[PDB]
Parts: sequence; structure tokens; C-alpha cells
Amino acid sequence: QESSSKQIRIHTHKAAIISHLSWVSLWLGFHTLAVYSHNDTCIAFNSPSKQ
Amino acid sequence: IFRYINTTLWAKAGHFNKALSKGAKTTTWIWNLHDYAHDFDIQQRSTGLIARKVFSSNLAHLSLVFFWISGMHLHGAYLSNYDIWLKDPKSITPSSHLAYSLIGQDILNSYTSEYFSGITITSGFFQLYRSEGIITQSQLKYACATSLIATLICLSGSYLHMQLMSKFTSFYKKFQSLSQDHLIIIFGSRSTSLSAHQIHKMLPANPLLDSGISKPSILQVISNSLSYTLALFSTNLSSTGKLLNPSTRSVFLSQVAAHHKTTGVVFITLGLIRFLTMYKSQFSILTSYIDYHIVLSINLALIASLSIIVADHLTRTPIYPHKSTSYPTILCLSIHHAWLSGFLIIGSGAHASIFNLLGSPTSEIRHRDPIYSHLIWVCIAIGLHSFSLYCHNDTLEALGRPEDIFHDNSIQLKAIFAKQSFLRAELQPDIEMLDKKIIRITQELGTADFIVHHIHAFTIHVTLLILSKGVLYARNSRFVSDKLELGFTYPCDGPGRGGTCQISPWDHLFSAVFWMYNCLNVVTFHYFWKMQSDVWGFVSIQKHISHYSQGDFSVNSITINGWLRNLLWSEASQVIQSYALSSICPYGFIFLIGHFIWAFSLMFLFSGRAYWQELIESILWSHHKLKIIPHIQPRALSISQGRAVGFIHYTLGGIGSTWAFIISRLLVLT
Amino acid sequence: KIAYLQDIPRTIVEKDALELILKNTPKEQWENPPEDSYLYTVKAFAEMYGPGKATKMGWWDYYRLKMDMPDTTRLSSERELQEIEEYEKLMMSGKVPFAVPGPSGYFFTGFVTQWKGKEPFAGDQVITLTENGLFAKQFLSALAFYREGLKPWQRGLEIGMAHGYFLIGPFTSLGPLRNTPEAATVGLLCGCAIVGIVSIGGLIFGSTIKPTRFDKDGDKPGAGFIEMINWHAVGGLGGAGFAHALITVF
Amino acid sequence: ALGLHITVLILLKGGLEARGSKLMPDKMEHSFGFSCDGPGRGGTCDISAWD
Amino acid sequence: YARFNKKIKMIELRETAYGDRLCGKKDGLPRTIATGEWNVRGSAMWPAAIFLYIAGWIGWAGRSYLIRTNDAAKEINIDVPLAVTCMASGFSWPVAAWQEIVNGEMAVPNDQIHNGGPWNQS
Amino acid sequence: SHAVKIYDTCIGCTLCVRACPTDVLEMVPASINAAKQVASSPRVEDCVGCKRCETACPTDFLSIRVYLQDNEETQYSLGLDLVDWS
Amino acid sequence: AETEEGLIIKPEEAGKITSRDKNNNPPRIVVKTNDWDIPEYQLSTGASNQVSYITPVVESEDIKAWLSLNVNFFSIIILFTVGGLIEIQRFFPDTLYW
Amino acid sequence: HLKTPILINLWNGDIYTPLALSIVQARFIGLVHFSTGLILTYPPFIIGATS
Ligand code: CLA
Ligand code: CLA
Ligand SMILES: CC1=C(/C=C/C(C)=C/C=C/C(C)=C/C=C/C=C(C)/C=C/C=C(C)/C=C/C2=C(C)CCCC2(C)C)C(C)(C)CCC1
Ligand code: SF4
Repeated sequence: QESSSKQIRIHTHKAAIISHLSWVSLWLGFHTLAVYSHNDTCIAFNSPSKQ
Repeated sequence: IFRYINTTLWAKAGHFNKALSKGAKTTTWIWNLHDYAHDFDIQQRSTGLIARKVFSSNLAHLSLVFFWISGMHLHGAYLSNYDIWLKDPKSITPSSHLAYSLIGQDILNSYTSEYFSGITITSGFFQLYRSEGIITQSQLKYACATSLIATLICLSGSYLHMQLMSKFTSFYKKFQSLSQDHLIIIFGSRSTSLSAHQIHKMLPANPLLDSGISKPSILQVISNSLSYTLALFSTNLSSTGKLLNPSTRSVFLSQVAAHHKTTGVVFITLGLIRFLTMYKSQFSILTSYIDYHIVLSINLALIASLSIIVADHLTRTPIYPHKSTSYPTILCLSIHHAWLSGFLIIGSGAHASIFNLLGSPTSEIRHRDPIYSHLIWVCIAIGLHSFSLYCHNDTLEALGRPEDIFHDNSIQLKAIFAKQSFLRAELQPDIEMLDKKIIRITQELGTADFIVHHIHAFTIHVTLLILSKGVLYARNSRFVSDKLELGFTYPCDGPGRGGTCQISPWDHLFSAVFWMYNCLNVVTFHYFWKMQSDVWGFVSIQKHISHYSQGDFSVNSITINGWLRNLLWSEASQVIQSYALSSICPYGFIFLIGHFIWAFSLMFLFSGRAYWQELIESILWSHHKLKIIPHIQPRALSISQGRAVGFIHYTLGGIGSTWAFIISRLLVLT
Repeated sequence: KIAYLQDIPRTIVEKDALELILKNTPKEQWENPPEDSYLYTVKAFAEMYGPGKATKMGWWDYYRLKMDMPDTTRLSSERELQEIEEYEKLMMSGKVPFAVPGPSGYFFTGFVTQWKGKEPFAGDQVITLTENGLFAKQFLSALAFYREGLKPWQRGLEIGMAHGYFLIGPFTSLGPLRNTPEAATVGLLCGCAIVGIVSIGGLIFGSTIKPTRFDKDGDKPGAGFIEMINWHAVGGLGGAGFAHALITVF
Repeated sequence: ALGLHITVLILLKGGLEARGSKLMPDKMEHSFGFSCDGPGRGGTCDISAWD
Repeated sequence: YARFNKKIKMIELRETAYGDRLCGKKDGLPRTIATGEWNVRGSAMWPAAIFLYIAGWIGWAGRSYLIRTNDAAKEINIDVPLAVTCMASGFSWPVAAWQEIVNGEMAVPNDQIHNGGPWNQS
Repeated sequence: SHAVKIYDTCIGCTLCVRACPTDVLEMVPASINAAKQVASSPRVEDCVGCKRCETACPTDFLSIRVYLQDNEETQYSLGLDLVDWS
Repeated sequence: AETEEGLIIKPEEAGKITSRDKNNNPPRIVVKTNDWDIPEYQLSTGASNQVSYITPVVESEDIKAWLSLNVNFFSIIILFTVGGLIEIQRFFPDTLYW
Repeated sequence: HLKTPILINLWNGDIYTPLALSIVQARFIGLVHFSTGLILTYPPFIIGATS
């Protein structure tokens, strides 16, 4: 429990770090792939202006 | 009897397996529930229930196939341009498949006829209908109705047999009865029935269409009443297959009807012969192979071999009218059956392994080391020989030494037995053509054909090595001496003995699926390039031939760079430049999606489940922080499931990539 | 005797079919047929229908019964049972009815090759025709590596002559200079190089593993193997030169 | 940004759970790189920090 | 022909509808505004607000159902009346969630959930 | 050879002993649990490393721990069959 | 329940019991099989017009319980959501209002 | 190899016993192949495209 070392303080809440990193990774992947897929689908359908 | 058919178990998921009775404590329970769904052997109750489940599930699947046939028939009767295709098949692409005008999906339907826009189907159902004398919409209506009735009948039979069969039921174990009645009544007495159908409905009809009367006086002549035409009206002597029908570019249907009659006679005579024939040698096989999994494996291997024979025989032994010119249809009919052959062969290997683990094996498993060792040596020999002739040609062509490569204009490896295999076909010294399109010309086999055939042999042998190694080393091995107790499918036996990952027969199938996929991707590419380069294509009135690939195969397929450039790059221009082009937009999109899925599989293929379990625990911390506790505890996929998901996504993505690549190009060129 | 096997009506099962069942079923299972065995159904019905019992059945019940009994053709006859009882006896006795793989299958050659070797638990002593037949044994024993009475240099010389004579061909033909006016001295040089490389490998093997099966008594360990390898190099040179001389002269 | 986030996620998770995670709460007793922890306890492929 | 006429009308309607939307001086493809403008054509503020509301609604309904069904049996065999009750009740999530945040009913102290793997002991 | 260690949390299941495929583990009397017995690993030189003992151990974290040592492998720890190292 | 009048008899009295029924159907032999899906197979002693329903036994309660299974619930909701998206796309295409 | 006529009388495998690569070694070798392929496939493309 001695929260003195920096690695100690990082390890105390390591689950929070990893969970938030997973959240931001999921957000970026979802919203980049989905917008790219929107553009791909709407430009395959002869609609460049629907991107 | 039927009072025990109760819905009380519908809500109780996982009832069939006693390992799932503890309840869904973790998410692994869901995947196990889905995994054991059709594993009737390990499910609860006696062996009679196993037989009832197997037979009724067979009937239910048969009803499903009948429903699929009925759907195809209704699409052909009410959602197709089959009328104008009947009137002019050489100018209309088959289409029984529309797309709704939503999200601009209207761009997928393309001009197939002046009154029809839709997706060009390549199933070949229109050629089948024409060969089945189906002309009016009413005929397709009644075909769909009969298929729906068959669906209902088979569904009701599957429902009934779960209670008609009992603990005393034994009709499935009577293999003499099954073989005799199947053989005679189906292969003999139904082949002659189809011969009757053809003689009485095709020859009265298909010659009428070929005689130029697409009118057929409507029903005055088409609706039978044509007993003044004779059965062998236009055989034109000759030999079956030597002379094709000049109008439809196929074998005369009278010859097909005679074939079916004679094959039915042959099957009936074989059923009569089986009363006294050669036996007492396959008798150990007879007694030791009376089990569900062994007969399933035997039937899967047989059906897959028949599928590959169908794939090779549907393309340059033209049976269907107006089908040889429909190049996308020919390509699809070959390649789909090729893939099914590969998949069902792999399934045969898997169920051979399952039979070895459940039943007791035979004598060949005792000298398994020489078998699976000479198989290893032959695989290494033909891999270090077939492929490397490509590597040698590639290296020496890059070095600028074309006279030292394996080509026709260089050191040439003549296909001696194939060049002396003029036995097949044995056609006259020219080609056949219907309408600006080549029907069939003999594939002149040279050096490139020799090398690619050896590549096929090598890939087949390696896939067989994986399958037979899984089968023979299922019970035990020098590595692990109690693999029998570990079951059929297991991730490993532990990191000990250096590491025991993927020793189970299930993992051997897991690798064999990859190797079969790699085996017949080369088969697909060989067919797709060879037909375009040397068979398919336009014509010139001066007897000169302009193929689609302009004869690239004999000059480029000798090197891997030739395959990369002239097949995967130049012939991918149609699919890659397919955006906003009406017919081929979905093919470009599906090409992209297949790439995505194939790359997505690698996440499951390369990673282990412990990392994902730890990540899931890290996320579950945040969930527990906000009082969001999933009591079905989140667990990462099991090792076997991770491998299965990876393999499925890998094969699906790659198959979709090839599928789009070949279909879009053949639709554009045609 | 057994109660339910007496006075069983022919309508339930015929006499010959019942005798065939009893023959096929092992004797110990007659009293209490197991389950899912035709004899189990015969017992479960003959104890319900018979002379002193229910003498009639509904048509559908009798129809289902007739499809649970054997149809007199799915049962092994006496000769087939003998075939199995003797084939299994052969297999368990360590003898294999010799068979040879064919076009997706194997032909039985009608021969009993004794399978287990002198050490029955040894995996590599299972005797086969291609390694333990008289011809195979005498051919392996008469090889230069094994021939009795040969000095190590003689074995080396013979093996080297074979290798050197053979190795010229793959280079002088289909080689980089296969079409040059010489086209064979290049092959000679390449074959001598291959012989030298494999001889160097053999020297590495003899200086690392040091086989002692060719050393005479009281000698430096591995000396026989080293002598064999050196004379293999000499014989490879000689065979390569002889093949080249034959090619040039003839 | 997605790629950087995920790379940092994997590396940071490996660093923080190199000394022990819920799945394997003794990981600092073993080497930095080791094969696995056996098929039991759910299966433990790719469990080391090196993995 | 009629379906293509309808498609042409849709295309012309799209042309006239995107006229007020901003597009680059070199591409011609209309742009989406992500500056929080709230008052331009194609702004991302309105879709962001709508999605955040409905996503919080979904998450709040799921969390409410999980809290009110503290059992694994209720997750495989959904209590449909309670499930739809929570689904309908989720509309007030932006207020109920904040009232739980400030009143100590959403979060849980770290000393009540499994922190993670041990990193030390000796 | 690997390193198989038994910790005090053992409750005398005997499941680890039964799961071992090379008779590495054994039951010894003790007084630290209601079963009056704990596991022992007197013959870890025969421990292949399959970790079946760890799979069979029901304590919260395994009372028996197998530490893999790959730079330590002997012929017994590798399960060599075709080749003898003695 | 469904065999309130069958004169059901045990194998031990196959040829002993003859009292037919409230109908004239002869007594039926009940065989206690060990299968849970077919716990008891009933055998007849002669011609009979026995009412043996081939229809299953379902009830509203357990059909609703099956529809309350998480798969059916989360498939109905997602199917309705996808259908609503498709209908919105049909009715308000090209998001002109944005 | 231990069954081939000449090999068995020279090499019994007791010295440098052939074994399959261990798990960590296998993962590392696959990683090396993947990294080499992915990295070294690019410079040819760069040179072909720019030059
Ligand atoms: C007649 C064909 C046939 C039959 C009757 C069976 C029957 C059986 N197989 Mg089997 N198998 C077959 C063909 C067949 N197989 C083939 C061709 C292969 C090679 C791939 C296999 C490989 C195989 C393996 C490796 C295993 C079995 C197992 C089993 C048993 C349980 C299956 C189960 O519960 O799965 C439940 C059903 C599923 C999980 C289906 C899920 C869907 C699949 C996995 C993905 C398909 C994706 C789809 C095609 C694409 C989606 C479209 C996309 C656009 C979205 C059962 C006896 C298992 C067993 O334990 O046997 C005792 C087992 O381990 N089989
Ligand atoms: C009750 C449902 C619920 C709720 C309230 C949350 C809440 C949260 N999740 Mg989450 N999650 C859920 C279900 C849920 N999850 C499911 C089913 C999965 C499996 C796919 C995940 C997988 C998951 C991952 C991998 C991660 C989160 C993360 C998070 C946190 C950040 C928000 C986020 O990333 O959302 C985005 C949520 C997802 C991408 C998962 C999909 C959402 C599912 C489909 C909603 C299901 C709701 C359910 C059906 C409601 C039914 C109600 C009815 C029965 C009455 C947040 C605490 C992240 C985190 O820890 O950062 C702090 C993170 O990295 N979740
Ligand atoms: C194909 C065939 C086969 C095989 C065969 C073979 C294997 C062969 C081989 C062969 C060979 C492989 C031969 C060789 C020979 C050699 C020789 C003949 C040599 C000689 C040499 C010499 C003579 C030398 C001399 C010398 C010396 C020694 C040194 C010095 C110098 C001199 C030169 C003097 C079989 C049967 C399977 C079957 C079919 C047929
Ligand atoms: S399994 Fe674990 S707890 Fe049980 S006796 Fe063995 S070491 Fe002790």
C-alpha cells in the first residue's frame, strides 16, 4: 500500500489506465472505419456528394 | 407418444448437454452451447435418441434445400428476365435477382434487357430451366409450388420421426437394405425416370426451340402433342460429344436422355449383381465402419470427389444449352464446385479423426510412421520441385537469362502423358463456336500447364499429409501417449515437452483448412487464367482467334511475377475500377470487404487468449466501478474457438476476394 | 434353456433369422441382451407376444416391429464370422495379412508376413519385405558401406567413384554453360566441387561425431571414418574425371 | 492516432501486468518471456509480457 | 424508366438541398462542420447531441436492468416486463445519472472492486 | 528439469497427484489443513511440464506451481522417444 | 391425463388382463423406456381406434419464456432498429434536412 | 532418419536431437519473418513509384 514510487501510483490504478486506453482506441477505430465505410459505400453508389 | 414433444425445453437453453446444466456462469457457456448444438453423440440420453436426432436433422436440412430450390424457382418466375433470355439467350444476361432502390442501391441493378434491370445471376439456373423445357411462367410457378410442398413434407417428416423412431428402431443400421434400395430405386429407377422425363418433355420441346420456333405455336406444339418428331430426331449419327448441337452449343439432349436411361439400367444391373459379387476382402472395412462418423466421412469424401468431377466436367463437356458461351456461368459452375470439393474433403478428414477417437481404428494405423513419413518426403520433394521451377524461372528472368528458364521457348518440360492423353474428347482437328464466342477449343498443354499441375499435386499432397497425420495420430503419439483421453478437440496438452500446442485432430483440421484453401486458390487461378488465355474469347471471320487474355498464360505463368502482374493486377482492373459502374459496384465493395475480413482474421490467428482475457479484466474493472456487473462473467474466447474464428474469417475473406475478382471481370468482359 | 427364446412365434421373427441372430450375438449376451441389439428387441417383444400372451397387435405396431427386427440379410453368415474370428486372431498374434496400397485402396496379396520383430516391443524391428526380406538384407549388407572384408579406403573409393561419375551429368547438361563448346569441363569442375564439399562435410562429421565402426582395434577414434571420407574424395575425383573422359572421347 | 493508441495500449498493458495480472497473479516469478501457463484456467496462450 | 426518373428527381433534390452546405473550392464535396457552430448547414453539433442522448439512454437502461436483476439467470432469460420498463425509464438519464454521480450512487470506491493483479509482496 | 513447488494453501485434494502423467507428485502427511495431507513433488526430474496439475488444483490460486525452465531441459523433461540421452 | 381411459397394463400381464376399455379398445402394454424424450412407449394388443395426437404440447407461458430468452429479445430489438433505420432512409433519403 | 539404412549406423540423434522450435522461439521467428516482409516489401514500391 505504500504509494510512494511513481510506478507504485501507476500500478494502483493500472486498470483505469488500460480501460480508458481501450475506450479511446475503440472510439477512434469505430469512428474512423465507419466514416471511411460511409465514404466508400456512398462513392461506390455514384454519390460523391453524400460523403 | 407425441405428448412428450413439449416447449418446456425451449426456454431452457443448453438442456441437451449435461456439461451446460450448471447455468451460464460465464460467456464461455454461450459458445459451448453453440458448439455442442449438433453434437448429438455427446448429448444426453441413450443411443436411440442419437439415431432419431441424426435422421430427423437430415430430413430438416433436406426441407431447407427444397425451400432454397423453391425460392430460386419463384425468383425465376416472378423476379426475372427469363422470358427475353428464352427468346434471345446470346444477347441477354441471366438475372433473377433485383435490388431495392434504397441508399442508392439502385446502382446495383444493371441493364440486362430493354425492359429489365437487375443483378446478373451466374448460378446457371436459366440454362437448367431451358434444358428442363421450362418456357411459360406457369411451369416455374408449379415447380416452385412442388418445391414448397416438398419443403413442408420433409419438415413434417423430420418432426414425426423424432417420435416414430423409438428405442427399438433399427432401420438405419440395416446397411444392406440401405445400399440396395438406394442403389436400385434411386440411382437406377430414378435415372430412368429422368430419362423418361427428358424423352417426353425435352426432345418434344428443346428441338422445337432449336428449330427456330421459339413461338412453338404457343401451347399447340410446345404442350407435348408432338409424337410425330421421333425420340432420336437429330442425333446426326456421330458419337456423343464429338459433334455438339450447333444452335445451343451443347450435347444433344437426346444423347443425354440415352445416357440417363443407360446409367439407370447399369445401376439396376449393379444392384442385381450385388447379390453375388466380390467381397470377403472389404469385409473388415464392412464390420469396422458401421458408425455415424465413419460413414459420414466416407460420404463426405465421395461427395467432394464427385463435386470436383462435376467442376471439371461442367465446363468443357457442355451439356446445358447456351451455357458454354455464358462465360461467367461456366466460371461459377466450375469454381463453386471446386470449393465445395475442398471443403467436403476437409470435413471427411475431420470425421475420420472423430471416428478414430470414438470407434476403434483399423490395421493401417500401426505402420503410421512409414505412411505419414513417405507422405512428408513426397510433399517436400514436390514442393521443392514444383514451386521452385517458378522460383528458378523468376530468378533467371530477373537476371536477364531467358534461355535458362523453364518455358516453351527455353528448357521445356513437356506434359508427356497429357499430350498423349488425346483419349479424352478425341474431337476433330478444329474448334467449335456459336456466336462470336468460342464454345470449346482443346487446351494445348505445354510447360506452364505441367508446372501448375505439379503445383496442384504438391498442394493436394500437403493437405492430405495434414489430414492423414491428424487421423493416424489421434489416439496416441510418441509425443503424448494418452491423446485418446484428451478427446477429439482440445487446445493442447500443455507447454511441457517443449510445447504441445495443436496436437489434437481438430487442430489438424484447422491447419488443413488453410492448406486446402491455398490448394484450390491455385486451382481457381489456373482455371481462371487458362480459360481466358487459351479457350474463351472472341473470333475473327478469317478463322483467327482473339482470346480475352491474348494468350498470356504460356508466356507469363512460368514465373511468379507473371501471376502477380498478368493475373492479380492486370485482370483485377475490372474489379478495382468498379465504383459507380452499375453492374459491378457490389463486386468492388465486396473485394474491399473481403480484404478487410481476411486481415481481420489475423487478429484471432496470431494472438493468444490470455492477453484478451487480461484486457477484458481491465475493462471489467471500469464496468464494476460504475456498478455495471455482468453476471454472465466476460471471458475471452477459448483457444479452440479463437482458432476456429480465425480460420473462418480467413477463408471467408479470401474466398470473397477471389469471388469478386473473378465475377466482376467476367461480367465486364462478357 | 433361455425362457424367451422358446416357442417364439414365426410372425415375430423367422426361425432361420433367429438362429442367425443367436449365432452373430455372443453367447454370454443371450440371457440379457444389452440394448440396441436386435436380440434386445426380440426379448422385449417375445416376452409380450406369444402363445400364452398377447396374440394380436395393431397393424402399425406390427409394422414398426417388422422394421426393428433383422431382415435376414444384414447378418453375417458362418463363413463371414469365421473370416472375422480368424483375421482378428492373425492381427493379435503379431502376423499381418499382407496388403499393398493401390488406386485409393489396397489389394490383399494372400500372404502372412510375420509383423512383430524379434523384440516385439521395438518399433523399428517390425520386419517388412523391403528391409527385412532376404534380397533386401543381402543388398544392404553388400553395399560398400557394409560389405564384409573391405578396407575403409576401399569403401571410400567405391562410394566416391559412384558419386563422382554421377555428379558430372547434372552440370554438363542443363547447366549455365550447357551449350558452350566445352560444356563438360565446367561440369567436371562443378562435380569435383560437389565431391569436395560433401567430403568436407564428412570430415566435419568424423571430427565431431567420430563414428568408430570402421576403426580397427587400438587406433585413434574415428580414423577409419576419416580414411573412408578421404578416399571418397579421391574416388569422386576419379569418377568425375572418368565420366568426363568418356564424354569427351565418345 | 488510433494506431499509436493501440500500440501504446498493448505495450502499456504488458508493462503494467508484467509483474502479475488477475489471470496469472505470479507473473514476476517467471521470465520476461515464457511459453504460456497451460491450457487450464481457461487457456493462457500469449500471457507473458514478451507476448 | 420510371424508377430512373425517380432517381433523377432524387439527384436534383440532393443538388438543390446541398446548395447552402459548404464545400471546398477545389473538390466540390460538401463539408461537415465540427467547430461547435450549432448554426450552419452540415454541422456536427445536432447529430452529436442526438446520439449522445440516445446512447446515454441505452447505457442507462442496460445499467438499470443489471442493477435491478443481480443474477446470471436474469441475463440469459431476460425479464421482458422489467427490461422494457427500464428501457422506457431510460429517457431521464441525463438528470438521474448526474443525481447519482453527485449523491454517491454511480461510482464505487476502488477498495470494493478487484483492483487488478498483484505487483508485489515478497 | 522444471521446478514444481507446493505451497501451504494446499488442501489435500489429491487431484494434482492423479492428473500427473509421469508420477511426479505424491501425498505426504501434514497438519496444516483439515485433510491432514499436502502434496509434494519428489520427482520433478520426470516433470514434462504439461501443467495438468495446475489445471486440477482448485485453490484460489494454485497451491502447486510449475515453473518452466527451457534452458534446463533434460531428456525426461522433453519426453524424448526416438533419442536417448543416456 | 391424455390416457384417462386406456386400461394400461404392465408387461407382466400381457395375456392376463382382457377388460377392454370404456371404448372397446383392448388393453395397451406400457413399456418404460429409459429415454427422457420417450419415457413410456405404449404397445397395442389388437385393433383399436385410439386417439393419439400427433400435434405437440405447447403453451403460451413457455412460448413467451422462449421469446423472453436473451437471443429472441436482443434479436427482435435489433431487427426493429435495423428496420426503422431502413424505413427512415426510404422516407428521408440523402439527409436533405441536414 | 533412424530407419534409413546408412544414416542409422552413423547418426542415432543422441547428440543434437532434432526438435521442433519452442513456443516463444516460434512466435519470435514468425514475428521476424512478418516484420522483414512488411518492412522490406515497401522500398521496392517506393523506388518503383518515385523513380
Ligand atoms: C454433411 C456434413 C456435415 C455434418 C453432418 C457435420 C456434423 C458434425 N460436425 Mg462437422 N464438418 C463438416 C461437415 C459436416 N459436419 C465439414 C465440411 C467440415 C470442414 C470445415 C467440418 C468440420 C468439423 C469440425 C472441426 C468439428 C465438426 C463437428 C461436428 C459435430 C458437431 C457440429 C456442431 O455442433 O456444430 C454446430 C454448428 C455450428 C457451430 C455452425 C456455425 C457456423 C459455421 C461454423 C461458420 C459458417 C460461416 C458461414 C458459412 C458464412 C457466413 C456468411 C457471412 C456472409 C456472414 C457434428 C457431428 C465438431 C465435433 O465435435 O464433432 C463431434 C467439430 O469439432 N465438424
Ligand atoms: C449495460 C450495458 C453497458 C454499459 C452501460 C457499458 C458501459 C461502458 N462500457 Mg461497455 N460493453 C458492454 C455493455 C455495456 N457497457 C458489452 C455488452 C460489451 C461487449 C461487446 C462491452 C464492451 C466494452 C469494451 C471493450 C469497453 C467498454 C467500455 C465501457 C465504458 C465506456 C463507455 C464505452 O466504451 O461504451 C462503448 C460500448 C461498447 C463499444 C460496447 C457495445 C455496447 C453494447 C452493445 C450495449 C449493450 C447494452 C445492453 C444490450 C442493454 C440491454 C438493456 C435491456 C436488457 C433492458 C462504460 C463504463 C470501455 C471502457 O472500459 O472504458 C472506460 C471499453 O474499453 N465496454
Ligand atoms: C535408373 C534406374 C535405376 C537406377 C539406376 C542407378 C542408381 C544407376 C547408377 C549408376 C551409377 C552411379 C554408375 C556409376 C558408375 C561409376 C563408375 C563406372 C566410376 C568409375 C570410376 C573410375 C574408373 C575412376 C578411376 C580413377 C580413380 C579411382 C582415381 C584416380 C583416377 C582414376 C580415373 C584412374 C533403378 C535400378 C532404380 C530402376 C530403373 C532404372
Ligand atoms: S490439487 Fe492443489 S490443493 Fe489439491 S492436493 Fe494437489 S496441490 Fe493441493
